[PDB]
Parts: sequence; C-alpha cells; structure tokens
Amino acid sequence: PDLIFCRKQAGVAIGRLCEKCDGKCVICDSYVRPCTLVRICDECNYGSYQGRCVICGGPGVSDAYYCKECTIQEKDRDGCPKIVNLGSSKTDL
Amino acid sequence: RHMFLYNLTLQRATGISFAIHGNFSGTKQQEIVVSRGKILELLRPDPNTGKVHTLLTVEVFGVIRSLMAFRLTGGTKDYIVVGSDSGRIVILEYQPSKNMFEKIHQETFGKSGCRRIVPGQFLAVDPKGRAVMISAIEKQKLVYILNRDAAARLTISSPLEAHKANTLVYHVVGVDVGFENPMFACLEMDYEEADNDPTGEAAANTQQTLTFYELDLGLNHVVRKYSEPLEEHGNFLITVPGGSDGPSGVLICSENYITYKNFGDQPDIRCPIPRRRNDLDDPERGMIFVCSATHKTKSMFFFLAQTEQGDIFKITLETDEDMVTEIRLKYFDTVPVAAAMCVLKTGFLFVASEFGNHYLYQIAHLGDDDEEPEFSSAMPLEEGDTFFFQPRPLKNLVLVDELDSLSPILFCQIADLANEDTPQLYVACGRGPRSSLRVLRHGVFNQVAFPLQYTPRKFVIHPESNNLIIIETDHNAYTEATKAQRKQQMAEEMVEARELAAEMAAAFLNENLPESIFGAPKAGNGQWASVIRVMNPIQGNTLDLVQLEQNEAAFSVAVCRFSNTGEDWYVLVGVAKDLILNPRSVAGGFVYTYKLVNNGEKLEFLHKTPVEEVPAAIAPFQGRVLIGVGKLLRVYDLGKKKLLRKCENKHIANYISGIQTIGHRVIVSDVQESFIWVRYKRNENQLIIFADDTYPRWVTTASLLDYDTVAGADKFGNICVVRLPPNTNDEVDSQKAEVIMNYHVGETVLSLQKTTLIPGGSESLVYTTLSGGIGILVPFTSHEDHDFFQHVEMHLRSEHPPLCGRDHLSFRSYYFPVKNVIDGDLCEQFNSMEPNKQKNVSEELDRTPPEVSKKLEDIRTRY
Amino acid sequence: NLPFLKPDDIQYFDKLLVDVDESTLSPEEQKERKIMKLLLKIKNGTPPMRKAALRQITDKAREFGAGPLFNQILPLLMSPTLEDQERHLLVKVIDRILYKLDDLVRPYVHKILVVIEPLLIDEDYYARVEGREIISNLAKAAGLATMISTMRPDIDNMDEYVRNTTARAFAVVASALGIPSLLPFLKAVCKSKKSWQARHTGIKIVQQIAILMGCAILPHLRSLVEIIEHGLVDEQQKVRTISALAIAALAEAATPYGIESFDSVLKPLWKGIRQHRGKGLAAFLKAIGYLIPLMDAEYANYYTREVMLILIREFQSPDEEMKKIVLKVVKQCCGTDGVEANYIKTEILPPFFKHFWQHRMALDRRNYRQLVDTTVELANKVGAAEIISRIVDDLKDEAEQYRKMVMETIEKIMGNLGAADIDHKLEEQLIDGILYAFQEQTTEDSVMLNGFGTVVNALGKRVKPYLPQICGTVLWRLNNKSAKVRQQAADLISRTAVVMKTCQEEKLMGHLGVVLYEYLGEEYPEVLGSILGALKAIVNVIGMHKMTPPIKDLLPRLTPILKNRHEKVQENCIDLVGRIADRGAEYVSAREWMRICFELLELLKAHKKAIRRATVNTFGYIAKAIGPHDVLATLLNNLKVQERQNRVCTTVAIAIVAETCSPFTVLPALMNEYRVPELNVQNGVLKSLSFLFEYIGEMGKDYIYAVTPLLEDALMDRDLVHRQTASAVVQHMSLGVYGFGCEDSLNHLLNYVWPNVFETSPHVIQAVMGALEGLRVAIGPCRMLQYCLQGLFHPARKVRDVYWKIYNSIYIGSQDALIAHYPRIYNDDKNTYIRYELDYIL
Amino acid sequence: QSKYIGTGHADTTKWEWLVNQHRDSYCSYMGHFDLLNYFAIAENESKARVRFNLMEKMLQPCGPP
Ligand SMILES: CC(=O)O[C@@H](C)/C=C\C(=O)N[C@@H]1C[C@H](C)[C@H](C/C=C(C)/C=C/[C@@H]2CC(C)=CC(=O)O2)O[C@@H]1C
Ligand SMILES: [Zn+2]
Ligand SMILES: [Zn+2]
Ligand SMILES: [Zn+2]
Repeated sequence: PDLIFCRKQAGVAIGRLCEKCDGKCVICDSYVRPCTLVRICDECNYGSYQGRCVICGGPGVSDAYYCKECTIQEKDRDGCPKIVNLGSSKTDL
Repeated sequence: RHMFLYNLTLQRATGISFAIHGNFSGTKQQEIVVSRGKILELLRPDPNTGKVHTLLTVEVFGVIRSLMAFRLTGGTKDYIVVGSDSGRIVILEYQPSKNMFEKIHQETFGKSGCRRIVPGQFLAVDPKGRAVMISAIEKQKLVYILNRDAAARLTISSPLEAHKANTLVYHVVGVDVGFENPMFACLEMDYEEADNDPTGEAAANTQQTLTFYELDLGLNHVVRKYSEPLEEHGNFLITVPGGSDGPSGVLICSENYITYKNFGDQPDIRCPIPRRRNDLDDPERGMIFVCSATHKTKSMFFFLAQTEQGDIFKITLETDEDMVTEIRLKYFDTVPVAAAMCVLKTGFLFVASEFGNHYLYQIAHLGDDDEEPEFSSAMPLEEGDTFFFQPRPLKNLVLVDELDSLSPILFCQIADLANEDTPQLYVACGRGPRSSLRVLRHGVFNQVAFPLQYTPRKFVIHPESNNLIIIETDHNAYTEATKAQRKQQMAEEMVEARELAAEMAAAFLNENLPESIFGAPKAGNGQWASVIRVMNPIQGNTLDLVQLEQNEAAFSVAVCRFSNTGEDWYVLVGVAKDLILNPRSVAGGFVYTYKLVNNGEKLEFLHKTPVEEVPAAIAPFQGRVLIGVGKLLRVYDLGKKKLLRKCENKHIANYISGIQTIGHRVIVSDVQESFIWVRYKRNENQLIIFADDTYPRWVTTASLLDYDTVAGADKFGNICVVRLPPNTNDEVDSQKAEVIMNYHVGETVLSLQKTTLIPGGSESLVYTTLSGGIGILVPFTSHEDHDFFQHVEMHLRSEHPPLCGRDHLSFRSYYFPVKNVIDGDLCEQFNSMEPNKQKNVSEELDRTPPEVSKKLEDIRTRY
Repeated sequence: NLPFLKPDDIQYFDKLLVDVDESTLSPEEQKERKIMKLLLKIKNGTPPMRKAALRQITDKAREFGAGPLFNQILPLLMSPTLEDQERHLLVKVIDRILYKLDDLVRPYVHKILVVIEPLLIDEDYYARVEGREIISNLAKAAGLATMISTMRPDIDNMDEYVRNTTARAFAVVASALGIPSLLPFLKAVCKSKKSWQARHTGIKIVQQIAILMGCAILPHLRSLVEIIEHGLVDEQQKVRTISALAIAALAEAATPYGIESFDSVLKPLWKGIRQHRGKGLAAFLKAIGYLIPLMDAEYANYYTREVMLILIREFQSPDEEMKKIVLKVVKQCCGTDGVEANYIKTEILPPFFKHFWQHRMALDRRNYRQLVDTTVELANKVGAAEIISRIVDDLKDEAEQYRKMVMETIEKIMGNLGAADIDHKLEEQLIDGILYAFQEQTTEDSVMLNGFGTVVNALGKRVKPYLPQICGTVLWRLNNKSAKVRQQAADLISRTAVVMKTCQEEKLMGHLGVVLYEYLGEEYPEVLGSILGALKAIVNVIGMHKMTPPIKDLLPRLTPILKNRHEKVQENCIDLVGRIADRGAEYVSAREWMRICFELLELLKAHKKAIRRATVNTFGYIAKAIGPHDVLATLLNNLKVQERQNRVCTTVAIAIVAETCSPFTVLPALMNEYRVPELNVQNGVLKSLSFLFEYIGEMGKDYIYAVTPLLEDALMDRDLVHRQTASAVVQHMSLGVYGFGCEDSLNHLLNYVWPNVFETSPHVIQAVMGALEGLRVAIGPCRMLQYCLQGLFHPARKVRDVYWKIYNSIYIGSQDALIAHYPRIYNDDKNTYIRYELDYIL
Repeated sequence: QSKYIGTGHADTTKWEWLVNQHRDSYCSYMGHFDLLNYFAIAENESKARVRFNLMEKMLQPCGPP
C-alpha cells in the first residue's frame, strides 16, 4: 500500500532489470512470455537512476519486458511502470 | 461442418482519405503518398507523358487518421509521419532501391482504437522539421522533438505533454515562425460551461477559440501562450509561409468567411467567401471549404481553396512591411469535390476526389493575365451583400490523367449476363452526378463505366431479358421538373426589380451547367430525388426511365412474377415520403407496382399502394412478394387496384433493412439487432418468429450459405457467419443462433455473394467495399493446409508487424474476437520480407521459401 | 511533523528546532521561517511532502521575493555534503521559482552565477547538465541584456580559466535564448580591437556553442562562420588557434551537411598549413580533417592532395597531441569519397606504417585505440591484404603488447571483411604468426583467443592443412599448471568446432572430445565450464552416433556435475545434457534420465535467468524423451508431500510436461488428484492448473471443456482461495486461447465466475477482475457490456459500485469497440438520446 | 481511473453516460473512414461538411441537462 506505479508518460528510456528480477514482468510479476519492451519516463531514468532496476531498484543487467498477457490487454500502454515508495525520500537507501 | 476461411483482396481500395506530395525518392522528382484507408500507396507522376504510376502499395492493417510529410534542415529527402489508430506514432522513409517503407521510428503513448482522448486524429509538423505534434479530438496533445545524429540518421525524443481538459480540437497546424521556437495553432472549444448550464445559455454563448502552443527549446516544454475567440466558427486552418518569405500568421476557413490572423499587433483581415451567380442551391445553406493546398516559389506563393460546390479559388496575400493588409481571391476553374489537393513543381495538380475517380491536371495559365475579376478584403460591401461568381469550363487546367476509383460501391451482383464463360461483376457505385454502373472483368480488374443520374441504391436483374432495373435516390437534391421550375422562378423574379435583364435571364435559362463537373443543384433538408432506370448490361444504353416526386425516395426494388396473373413480369419499387434523417420523421411510403412490357424494356405503371412506413425491403416469394415496412413484415399479393396483404408479422425489433428467403425460412435483417428467422406456415397464413441472435449487429448486406447458415456484414467493417442449431423446430421459439465466424476487414462491406469467379475452380464468398475494394473468402480443403496457413499467420504476425504499430490480431478483432478466418493479405507479405527472415520462417515451416511462395500462389490460382 | 535531519543540515536548519510563536517573529523573519520549513520538506521528505512543498513555494514565489529565497538556496548548493538527488531537487525548485520571478531576479544574477558557473566544469555529467539547466532558466527569467551586462566585464579577465568559464556560460545562454539573439554581440566581440583576449573569448564562445548544440546549428552556421572567419589571420597566435578549433567544432557539429557555409575558410587554412607551426598548425590540421568529409568528391581529392604533403611531414612529430591529431585527420581523409584507394596505397601507406607502427605506440592506450581504429578504417577502403601484409610479420616480436596490438587490428579487419582478399603466402604468414603469438603469451589475453577464432572462421575450409598443428598446440596447452590457459584452449575449441567440422577432420575432433572427457574431474570451476562448453560444441558438430566417448558413457559422467554450485558450470552442464536429450536420447536409460530429472528440478528456482531457461529446455527435452507417465506420477507425489515453496518447481515441471507431451496425458491424473477432499492438495491442483494454462497458451484450446467441471466446482465456495485460484485459472485460459473460437466454453465459465464479483477480500476480488478482463478480451466487450448494463443503474448503491467498476475496466479496455454495442436509449421530453446517424440506410 | 474521460461512478447520471457515449461515437465516426463515407452518402453533403456538423454536435449532443 506504500508502493505505486509512476504512471507518467513514458519516453525513449528503455526499462532495465537486475539479476534478481531478470525474467519478471513489471506489472504482474510473471515469467511466462516476455513480449514488448518496457519504456519509462525521463524522470525515472535520471542521475543515479540510470540503468536501475524497475521493480526493486538494483544494478540492472538486462532490459525489462512486459509479458504477453499484459501486451494482449494493452497494459504496456499505461504509464511509466517504475515502482516508487511513498514512505521514503530520494536519499534514503 | 467447421467453416475455416481465407481472406484475399483481389482489387484493392481505390478511394483516398489523405494525400501528400514531396521528394520521397530523395531526388528532384516529386512523388505522392496517399492513404486509401488501411493501405498506404506511393505514386510517381511522369512530367513527360503526364500520367500517374503506382510504385508501391502496402497493407498497414490499421486506420490512418492523419498523414503528413516533413524534412529536416538541409535534408535531401522527406520522411512520412503517420497518425494511426494504434497508440503509436510512426515515422518512415522510402528507400527506392528496395521499394519499401522503412520504419525509422515508432513511439508508443496510448491505447489502440479511434479513441476520443488518445492522440492520433490530428497531426501537425513544424515547417523546418524540428518537431511534430500528434493530437486527439479532446484533451490530450503530444509533441515530439526531431533531430539528427552524427551519421545523419533521424532521431526522436520523449513526448512533451500539452493537454487541456474539457477541450475539443477542430484542427491543428504548425506555424512557420522561421527558426524561432516552434508553434502550433489549434482550433479549440471548451464544453465545461455548456455542460453545467441546464438552461442552454452556455451552449450558444461558448465560442470557438484559436490558441497557440509554443515549444520552448531552451526550457524544453510546451506552453499555451495566446488564445483568442473568433466570431465565426471555422472548420480548418492553413499555414502561410513565414520568416524569410511571408508572415507567420495562420488562415482560418469558416462558414462564409476566410480570415487571416497573426499573433501580436496584426489585425484580423477577414474576407467573405464568394458565392455563385443565381445559385440553384438553397439560400439558407452556408458555404465552407473542403480542402486546401500550398505552393511556394523563390518569388511568390499562393493557395488553392475548394468549396463544397467544387469551386477552386486562388488566394494571394498582399503584405506591406511585415504586415498583411489584403486578402485577394480569384476564381480558378471547377473540379469535383476533393479531399486533398497537391500542387507539384513541374506544373501539375493532383485532385483526389472524396468519391469517384481521381484526376491529374496540367496547369496552363495561373490566372494572372485573364480579365476575370479579382476580389479583396478591402473592397466595400454591405453586410448581407457578398461577392458573386459565374463558373465556366476548364481554361487554366487540362486533364492529363484520369485514375479509376470504384469508391463508393453501393451494390454488386456477380453474374454472366454477357454470354461468356467467366462471369462479370456488375457494380452500382459512384455518388451524385458522378455515379456509375460498371462492368468488371478479369484476365487486376478491367472496368467499363456507364454514367448515372443519381446515387444508385439497389438494382435487380430481369431473368428473361437480362436487363438491369436500377433505382437511383439522393437526398438534398432536385428532380428534373423541380429544377426547371425553380430556374423559371429565378428568371421571373430576375425580370422584376434597364431591361437587359430579360436577355440575361434568357441566357441563364438556355445555359444548363453539366451537373457532373459543376455539381448537382443541392437544396433542402428533406428534399429527395428518385429515378427508376432500365439499362442493358452489354451497351451503355438506357431503355426506359421513370421520375418520381420531389419528396419520394426509392429504397427497395424487385422484379418478380405472380401466380395471380400468368407469366407476365412485374416490377415493385418501394418509396418513402417526407423522410427526415436527423431527427427521424417520415410521413409514410408507397409501393409502385409496374407491369414492365416489351420483353424487359419499358415500364407500364399499374398502381400505387400506400403504406405506413418506408418499404425498405422487397423480395419475391412463391408467386407472392415479401415486403418489409418498418418493423412490419408482410406478404403481399397482386390486386387490380392495390397490393393487398395476406399475412403480417408485427414483432420485429426495430426496422427491416433486407429479407432473403430459402424455402419457407425468411431471414429478416434489422438495423441494430441482427437476423431474425421467421417461418411462413403455409397452412393458417401465419408468420411465426422462431430465431434471433444473441449479439446486436448493424446489418448492411446478407447472404445464405445453406438452409441453416447466414453470412452478414456490419456498418463497422465486420463480417460474420451465424448458423442455427441443427436440431431446430420452426414451431418451437426462443432458438438462438451461434456465431461460427467473425472477422474485421477494416472496410465497410455492402455486398456479399457466394459465387465461383472462374468457371471450374472452386466456390468462394466475394464481398465488396464501401471504399471501393473487392475481396474473397475461400474455404479450406484439407486441415493440413489450414495448419500451414495458421502457422504462416502466427509467424508473420511477429516477424512482419503492421507498418503503423497496430497489432494484427488486435486489429482483425476490432469489435469481436476473430473466429475461423485467416488473413491472406498478411500472408502474401512473406515475399516482401528480408532474406534472413524468409529463410528462418521457412526453416521453421520445414520447407523452402520458394515452396511457401508457390503454396501461397496456388490459392490465388484456386479462387 | 518535522522530517529527519542529518548533521550537515543543522548548519542550515538550526532555527527550525526551537519552539516559538509566529507573531513574536519579525515579518522579515517569518519569510525566512517558511522558506526554511518548505525547503526542509522538499529536501528530506516523502514524495507527497515534496509535491506539497513545491506547490506552496511556487504559488507564493512572487510574494516571498528572490532575495531571501536565493540567499538561503545558494548556501545549500555549496555544501560539500550535498547528495546528487539533493542537487536535482534544488535545480528543480530553482527552475520552478525562476519561471515565476521573471524580471525579479535581475539584481541577483551575478550572485547566482558565481555559485553556478563552477558546476559547468565538474567531472560529473549530471552536474554539468543541471548547471546548464539553471543558467538557461535564469537567462530566460532575466533579460538577455541583463545576462550580457552581468557577464560582459569578465570577457577580458586576466585568468584564462575565468575566460573559459564565462565563454561556456555564454554558450549556455545562447542555447537558451537562441543564436540570432546573441549574434550581434558575438559579431562585435569577435572583432574587438580593445583586447585580443576579448576576441579569443568570443571565438571560444562560438566553439562551445558548437560543442553544446551540435546539429541544431546548420541554420546559423553561415552567420557564425562569417563572424569568426577573420580570427585565422589575426596578429595574435592564440586567437588563430582558437579560431581553428572553433571551425573544427563547427564542422564536427555540421557533419555532414553545410560545406558551402565554409567557402571562405578554405584558402586561409590552406595558407596557414604551410605558414604556421606548433599548436596552431595542429589546430589548423584538426579543422581541415573535420572539414574534409563534407566536400564533393573531386574537390575533396584536390584539397587532400594539397594538404597531404604537410600531413606526411608532420607524421614524424615529437608532440603526442600532434600525432593524435594527424592520425584522426588521416582517418577522416581515408573514409570519404574522392580520396582514391590507389592514391592512399601509393602516397600515404608507406610513411604511415614506417612511422606509426612502432613499439612505443603500443604502450600508451589512447594511441593504441586510435591507431587500431584508424588502421581498421583504412582497411575498409584500401583492402584487407594491403594492410595485414605490412604488420603480419610483427606477430613474432618480443614485445607482447605490440603482438596484442597487431592481433587486435588483424582480428577486427578480418571480422569486418573476411578472407577473400588473402592469397597463400599471406595466409601462411597469418597462421605462423598466430601460432607463435598464442604459444608465447605471458598473460592470458582475450585478444589472442578472439583473433585466432576470427581468422580460423574467416578462412573456413581453407584451414584444414593447419588443423593437426593447431590441435597439437591446443592439446599441449590443455596440460598446464595455470588454469586460465586451459580455459582459453577450451574456448578456442568451442569457437573453432564448426570450422573443424567443415574441414572433415572427425578423428581429430573425436580425440579432442575423449581428451576433454577425462578432464571432467577438474577442480577449478571456470575452466570446467569452459571444457563443458567445448564438449557441447564437439557433440554438436560430430553426431551423437559417432561421438566419442559414446553418449551412454558420457551422460552418466555428467550426472553428478549438476550438484556443482558455479553458475558457469551449471549453465554449460545443463546445456550439454539438453543437447544429449534432444538428439542422443536413445543412448540413455530411463533410470538415468529420471535421476537427472530429479537432480535438475531444484535448479528451476535458480537466481540466474539463463540457468532457469536452460533448465526448462533440458527438462522439456528429457520429458519428450521419456513417456510422461513416470515423471508425472512422481511429480504429483512430490506436489502432495511438499508444501508452499519447492512445490512451485513441481508445478513448473507439470506445466513443462503438459507442453512437451500433450495435456491429454497430464490433465486427467492432475484433475483426479483434486477428487480427494484434502483441501491443501486441492489448492495445489488449482495452482498447477493456473500455471499449466498460463504456460501452454494457445495449446489449451482443446481442454477448456475438460476442466470446466472442476472449475464450476471450485468456483462454488469450496474454500475461498479456491475461488481465487480458479478465477486465476479462467484468466489464464482466456488469455491463452484468445482468437481460437473458444467463446462457448468461456462464456459458460463466465456465468460461474460472475456471482463471485460480490466479494470483499482484496486478493480474490483482484483475481476475479483479472479473470473478467481476460474473458473480455476472449469473448468480446459486447457480452461484458450486456452483463454490466444489467446493473449499471440499480437502487442498491453497492451493486452500482461493483458494476461501475466493471464498466470502467471494460471502457478503458476497449472504448472504440463499444461504439457498436451500446443499446438504443430513446430520447424523452427533454433530451435527444437516440443516435439518429446509425439508423441511416442506403 | 477517474481522470480517464468516459468512466463513471455510482452517482453517474443517464445524461452524463449518454453524452459521453455520443461523443465517443462522433470521434469514432471521424476516425473510421468508411463510417464517415456512409454518412456522407446518406446526406448529400461533403465529407468536410459532415465532419463540421459532427464537431458542432459535440458541444451538447444529447441536449441541455
Ligand atoms: C525465466 C524463468 O524464470 O522461467 C521460469 C518458467 C522458470 C522458473 C521459475 O519461474 N521458477 C520460480 C521463480 C522464482 C525463482 C521462484 C521464487 C524463489 C524464491 C523467492 C526463493 C527464495 C529464497 C529466499 C531466501 C531467504 C534465500 C534464497 O536463496 O532464496 O521460484 C520458482 C521456482
Ligand atoms: Zn530488481
Ligand atoms: Zn517514471
Ligand atoms: Zn504481465
């Protein structure tokens, strides 16, 4: 209840994912069928957030993907899918 | 049992929705990119021969809503930006070596569909190519910034939001601010106040506004700088050249006016649109423009603006000291009403008509030398007085090419009327005076056109004589008698209130403007023109013709025989009286029973039968006729003085639009609910409803495949096949049909017919297209071929995705999920891929690429 | 409340800790207090706190005044303990308050710039970006004339560093307000007689404008060139150097358009080439090198022949910067149309290879990379053999770094071009040099491996006469105390396996395989993974039937290696096992396959994605090799005995069995396990079905009817989480069979999923909504519209709430489609509700 | 999801729902070429005239509240 999706207008920034969240789907946490490439807004990919995981926020190793089920329901067309915590500041670890 | 269909387009769509011109080859030659609907086409006009050639055509599997071209700074080739029905905007480049559209950029921003608030409908680019803007009809607007990299490859940025809630958009266009921060002019209207005023004051008090959106590059954001109301509601805008040549301001086209407006201290210079001398059109009707064009030169520039009546005017702006003081309008010759015009260098004009054939004209004289008057915004005029014009034949332009377009097809019958082996397609299409009945053969299609008076609605074939009985009905139109009467009235009040005016009125009367080129006299909300015609298929001759009253509109026709009276034929025509479309209101209808003698050449009037509503469907039925009047389905028998009803069913949902009979099963088509199966019990004379559908459908045409299966078409470009349960008793009701096939063609279908196009060969289901296309659905012979083509579809859906970002499976299931149809138009793009993709897909298919090509060609042979 | 404070925050937020009253504090003091509170809420605070504080500080920015605002902000922007995110928050609030105070900042412009300009030279890219952003916002807030008057006196300041900083800031304001707005000021300053430093600073401004804006300059390129062209013949030398550098930056920004704008710069540069020397000559050469690629072919040929003499002369300069500049210039010259290949081969290559290809050039890494890339670009136009022949004999030099350099160059050349350009003598030279370089590498280098592999693969079937020697070298290398060399040998085998198979030396490759076989007892994990990959390659090239050792002896040796922990070892071993199971499954009993299967099932919960992927592939191969019965039964038992975690692996295995073998095999027993009333195994079966359908996708178009009774039982209140998981099953079913004519069975299931829409548990209601959305995309929005229309308008408010939730989901999902599905709503006395347009009939 | 125009809550009125539905219909008409073509064939008006009449009707299509 403290974590929400950014939901801003996504831009040319390609989503990224760390070693733990490698094959996961950003929306439904599914592994089945990576379909379309994830885009994020410019604000979520700025500064130290460059190349940072979209789900948890760790060092990214592979591009992020929506899954086939979400692509079919056009859940890739929604806003920026980066998870943001409403109970922490920008300097909190 | 299971119906598995394969869809193939034989004759592509021929109507045009958008057209642009530019140097897409990258050379000094100019080409034209056109949007046929779901098809994107490239045309190269040869300046030597003065003929248009088609270079490339691509099925994009989407709905092109806005099309435009742009060029970067110092670039040598124009790109193509496409606004689609996906949530994506695409920028493409044509490579002439491969003859393909290379998708350079594709950016996602919203959901799919022709949505209300999702951008796609409007597209506007900065004249210097620095940025582009996509926009919806409401609220949301997006801006992308364009640039190049080290390798001179185009780059696009993230979107910049420029939304404004509770706001509509009539049109958007980029202002030529030279190299200042780019700016976009938008025609908007806020409905928030109108929605909260339960009296209706705010609805009329709200007014259209012209707003300017500026793009600060230094701060990198969009801002609403200025917004000025306008007294006259305007339909669209025109960008006039700015910076080094001309002022930046926009031109607004409105009802009866055209205004130049610019930001800053520039006053608004508005000039009333000229009218026509002694216009036959209704005095109350206004006048707007339909399209525009812009031609720049190192010296001057001008505009070409066409009106609803097809009048093209040349417009020049007279500017003094970075300020415009005068708008000057001169009559240019008249062409059919177009949707887009393209003034090319090398001196040619392209006219893509909104309906019917397209034209390529050659310029001869720009109109400067001739004595024809010229009209300016400063000339004194009383408020009600306007300028007045008299049209004349083509003097400035000469027709150098005519491109055939079958749009809009309203009816088609496929049969071998001319004694041949291969049958021909008889297509009632065209609109207004430009209507036509065309015979199409093949051995690509070959067409022969015979002109018609009014818009054809239906036509039937006489079995003994093989002659066509066509009905041509148009709304907002005059009949011959009323035309002559109104002309005489205008001459009579011309004399009253000198007396050279008698000679002038005699000259006006002795001059009959060809309605084909100068338009048909258009006047009246509820005025209708209707004509019954008999025509021989072989020759363009008309054997006989009947005219009906000024408020009588024909919508149904049939040629039949009666058991009441021998083997002599009869022709029944259904007519409505005082039909108002919006809001709907009709006085009644008539059924014209004609005898038709002289072996199918002359109609002999027998009698007129009054009826409560419009007779929208008439089909013969075993020595009787089945007539649909509103929600009432009646069986009528021929009488001496009248058509007398024998049985009537009243429980039809809304409105009968068509009925077809097989045995004693009648298949009523309703306007919103779909297909009601009724049974005529011969004993007791009762019509009993025994089936209907679980889904609503907007039925256009229909066709029966067997005693239990029906094929139908939507207004929304869908095709369906519905079949009744095998165990069905026509005396037990509440039986519901199952939908065994659903498909979306992307175009609206108005004729479905089961036929065998090639003698020998195989059966198929041929459909026509309101946008002027011909397609076929072929059933599969073996299920191994079905699996093969299904895998081909699956692989091409991911390896050759639609050009405009649409998902093919999503597209073909626009309103209903696809069921048992394969898209062969997509499959045939296998040969338009790259060698590596073809090789890998064929290896996955466990065969060779030429084997797959031959397998695809075998179906184009089996049709 | 009050957020947390770090120690450094005390210095800036001391006053906020004390408790006082507003009226006691002076009006000037109150402003300071609210600014402190707002900035503390911004800096250290949750995103809602930050948003509220931003809106409050922007809505009252004019009321506060720029004075206290910036006199409090700038101290924060100078703290040595300032986090990057803190800097970003500060630059954002600065932009937002600057947009509000238009001319209200003109007094403090100077006081701002002295704190901002040092950011334009920070090593951090984002610090420079933020500095440019705030200077742009300031130049937009304050007037252009205000910025000019504030920064004019520093043009001729004595410190060159201050001049550079001011020039960079002027470039930023030019990008912020536009080139034409600063055009006259720059035209004046570039011809300032009062100070050569002033003209130097103006030309520096133009150079930095180029460097910053790039391709957006082609507009005003003519104006900038006409403004700065006189600086090439100026009496001062430093201004000539900076004018050459500015011309170079402009050409770099204008690539490739706009050569005509430099029409009055050609002869000055051409004269200065012969006249000038030193750093000015280097700048002139750099400008010419960046200008050539824009010219036409014939004129490029002319100018290149004009300057090539001085270029070849400066080849032998002692200045390293001169060497780098002339090397870049040669690279730019020989990559353009007009400079013919024979011309370069005759006049340019001999001095290039005599002067540049020296030992000391292989020591510095910058010259290393520059020379390598330049030589490759040369080979791209002059021919690969013309380049390789001049450096191939150097493959046998004592200097290892020189061998590394020539090896990287040859590798890149032959990878970009191939081996068609090579004759026999050069091929022998290549093979000999590569053998000696690989045999004498003190440090294990990727360069030697890549070059060997690339040369072998490019020669292709032309390498057969050398294969015994290469394999002898590889064998001798596999016996060494160091491990990394053995790893390199195994990787070389892996990369050359396919070309060896093309050469038909199957006995050599069988010897390689049997040698690798005994090496499976290797202790170091990285080299073990390398030799596993090599065995996989060999097994791929020579079939399973003739592979030595035979599969029946190889696979049991591989079985215990699955217990290893190294990710490389696990990946390569699983891939080899999967190859064996795909093609050579007949040589292995079902017992060994089952044991591998149950040693492999754990690796489904590995952290690395590649390991899980390979595990899935291998499991599917072995499950297609064996019948599904044995594995299915033992997986069902494992599902019963294990609970929660480690049962997910069993469900994934069941789904993989369902995909490989038709679900006809797995579904009946999986559903019969649901027959027993043990509710936990019912949950397990439901989860298994959910993942099975989500995995098989369109494959389950023939099994909806079969699972329907189990669902309609589970949709009834068998538990609750049963309803949740059954809704999940229906959701995955619908999303998998989309567009395959399954509307009937899914429509039936909709009637048993619908009554559960009146549930309060958030997880189960979310699952029901997901199922309804999947059924919407599978059936169509029309049926959903009817089901929703039933209760859109209802007396019960809860009914309306639920049904409008449903309607909103549908409307967002497919608003365009619903146009064809809304019912007829007849107009009444007041409104006009009927869509008269759709009632039209032609 | 309230920001998405056209979504409704439990207090949505008949007028609001039908005005949104009519406006959606008009936008879809202008997007889908063949729908506008059918409309322009029904009423003998140009396509641009139909579009202008539609946009005029979008202010209060169903009528005043
Ligand atoms: C690419 C891909 O994943 O494909 C799929 C089809 C394959 C497998 C898959 O989904 N497999 C899934 C996915 C996931 C790997 C899942 C969760 C396992 C966890 C969270 C283990 C956590 C523990 C917690 C602690 C304290 C220490 C520790 O060491 O780990 O397991 C499950 C088996
Ligand atoms: Zn992560
Ligand atoms: Zn974001
Ligand atoms: Zn997902």
